[PDB]
Amino acid sequence: TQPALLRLSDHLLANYKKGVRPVRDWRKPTTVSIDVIMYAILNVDEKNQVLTTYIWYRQYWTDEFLQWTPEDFDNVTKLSIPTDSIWVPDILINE
Amino acid sequence: TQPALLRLSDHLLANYKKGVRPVRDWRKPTTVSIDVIMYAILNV
Amino acid sequence: DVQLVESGGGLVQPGGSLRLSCAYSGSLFSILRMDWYRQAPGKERELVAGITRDAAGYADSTNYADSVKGRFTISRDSAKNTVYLQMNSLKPEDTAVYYCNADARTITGRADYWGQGTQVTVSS
Ligand SMILES: *[C@@H]1O[C@H](CO)[C@@H](O[C@@H]2O[C@H](CO)[C@@H](O)[C@H](O)[C@H]2NC(C)=O)[C@H](O)[C@H]1NC(C)=O
Ligand SMILES: [Cl-]
Ligand SMILES: [Cl-]
Repeated sequence: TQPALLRLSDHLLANYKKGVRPVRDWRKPTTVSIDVIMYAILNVDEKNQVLTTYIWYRQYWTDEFLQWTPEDFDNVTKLSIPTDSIWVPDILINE
Repeated sequence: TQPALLRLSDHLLANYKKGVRPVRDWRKPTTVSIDVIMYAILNV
Repeated sequence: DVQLVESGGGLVQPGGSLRLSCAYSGSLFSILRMDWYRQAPGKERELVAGITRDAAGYADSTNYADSVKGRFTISRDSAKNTVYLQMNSLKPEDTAVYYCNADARTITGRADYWGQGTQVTVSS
């Protein structure tokens, strides 16, 4: 048909359960490549011994369920979809 | 079939009502073992 | 894995002009640097032109070899996903196979990618 990329949006997210980790083989681990950029050191607290900073953070991973072929989708490469509509890693900071 | 663990996640959470306490016998209490680690005393 | 496709190569008389196009494609990639290379029969690989964004994150910065210093001009179109090489006053010594080398970063990591290259023959 011809609604274009909207089709894609359906096709991927139709039965997609965002609770299960996106791997066809459960034994296969999902690798998250991360990136940290220091924007500013906001404040150091010498008394309470606590540092407050601002970071630009980048997360890259592989969603094995959200894969498709560019063809028969009008040669679409990438698609912008809501963050909270897909599985997301729970990476945090210990400090 | 072969969607793997995706099946499991469904099978468990299909009719799972998160409001009722998870016990087959209502007389049976749910025991919660807890653990506490002190990371920092922020302020007194 | 980003794929590169060269095009525009052909036969031209000396002193003429020819425009080469290199089209990149893939899934998730970031072209950090794009170089043009040429290889004459028997001769080594020669660096022709390159392009990379400046320290200021707006205007680009080109890099030319002493050979093609004045004749060649490398440009790009992010919208058309294609990097161009404008060859003016072609010499018979400029005759070679022109590849394009893209230093791109993917989910796998930072790596170099090469195209199939196009034949550029300058003869009378
Ligand atoms: C999607 O991309 C493919 C490849 O980039 C296009 O197919 C090319 O263009 C025409 C086909 O209409 C042919 O002359 C070329 O030889 C094809 N090349 C290859 C490598 O297949 C296709 O047309 C594009 N489709 C849309 C809708 O954009
Ligand atoms: Cl697989
Ligand atoms: Cl029981």
